[PDB]
Amino acid sequence: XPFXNQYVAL
Amino acid sequence: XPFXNQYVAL
Repeated sequence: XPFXNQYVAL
Repeated sequence: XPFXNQYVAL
């Protein structure tokens, strides 16, 4: 979702 | 990484 980065996103 | 979508990305 709106958390993480462009590599690991949730 | 280069898998998933813009919401759940690995």
